[PDB]
Amino acid sequence: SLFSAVHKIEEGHIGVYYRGGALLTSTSGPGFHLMLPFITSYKSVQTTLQTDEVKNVPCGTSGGVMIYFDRIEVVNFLVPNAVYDIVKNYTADYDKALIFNKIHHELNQFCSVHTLQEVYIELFDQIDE
Amino acid sequence: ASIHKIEEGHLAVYYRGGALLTSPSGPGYHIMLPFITTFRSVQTTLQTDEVKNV
Amino acid sequence: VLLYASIHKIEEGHLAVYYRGGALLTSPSGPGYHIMLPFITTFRSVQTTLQTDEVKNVPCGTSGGVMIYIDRIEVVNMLAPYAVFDIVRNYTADYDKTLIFNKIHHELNQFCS
Amino acid sequence: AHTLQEVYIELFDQIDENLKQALQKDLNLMAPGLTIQAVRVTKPKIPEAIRRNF
Ligand SMILES: *[C@@H]1O[C@H](CO)[C@@H](O)[C@H](O)[C@H]1NC(C)=O
Repeated sequence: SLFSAVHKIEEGHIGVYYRGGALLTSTSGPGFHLMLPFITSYKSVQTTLQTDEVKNVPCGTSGGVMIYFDRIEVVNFLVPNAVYDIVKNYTADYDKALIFNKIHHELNQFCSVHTLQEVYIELFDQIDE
Repeated sequence: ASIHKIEEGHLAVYYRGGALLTSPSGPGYHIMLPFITTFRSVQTTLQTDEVKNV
Repeated sequence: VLLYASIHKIEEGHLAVYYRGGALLTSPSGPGYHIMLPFITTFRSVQTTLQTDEVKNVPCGTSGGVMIYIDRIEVVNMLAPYAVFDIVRNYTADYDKTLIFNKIHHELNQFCS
Repeated sequence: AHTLQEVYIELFDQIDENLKQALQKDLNLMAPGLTIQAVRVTKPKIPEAIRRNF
């Protein structure tokens, strides 16, 4: 009954509501909030700085040798006003389809132009940028 | 039970006896004919998929 | 009991930040006894005095291509009391993991490459 | 049209672009409306004998 209506949003998140699969154009900030009892589903998307990583990323150097980055972490944040558009276009898991599904391709494209030494030592500080 | 609650980011196309009705339907709750009509939703947003060992 | 549920103590050098339904109430409390609504509101005390923490076995790839592992890197820090509200509003309470000790390894690696 | 070196190293950054260009060129006239936002490819697996030499 009213148990489902209430829901905590947590600080630093924004809640997006689905009306049986359709995204309402109303978003709720942190704090106590109330929605419809059973025909609306809320999910909170983080709008503060957050981090996530991908492990064992291959990288083929210009010399034909393959080197595997153990871990590549990306720290990102989403402005609160664009949350509605972001979730509408790419759902609540936008990060996987926007960043971490192409990290490996970007790394391989960068590596293909640089040699093993060039990536391992010389321009290591430039890989991040 | 006929209600189908089309998803967000998809668009639904119906089939009345294996025929494409000219009327689509956007996200949200919708009502179709009880049994003669069957719906299916195709994703109109960004969609990823791959082929392996090419 | 209401008293047992609500009464809480804030240690010296710590600033308390409360949460009602996930929101951040704009009213931090200093050390000493304090009253908060028993059930809905929950407190967490962030240390503002000098604090220490450490990271282990940080790798380092020297310019010669050889790997050297630094066993222990300790950082001691502190934040002014007035900044507790903002530093908790962003980065949550556990600001250290995402502000210092996640970047330690990468900064050291960049320096020592 | 390309050799092992060109595909494996030199033109890797162009494999995906060429694939996307070809597919979109076909679809433009076959099935208007569909668009290929992006394409990705992993590095090819070259033979073991050629791998040792590298
Ligand atoms: C479907 O085929 C017709 C007939 O060739 C063509 O005019 C039309 O553009 C095509 N549309 C799509 C979406 O494939």
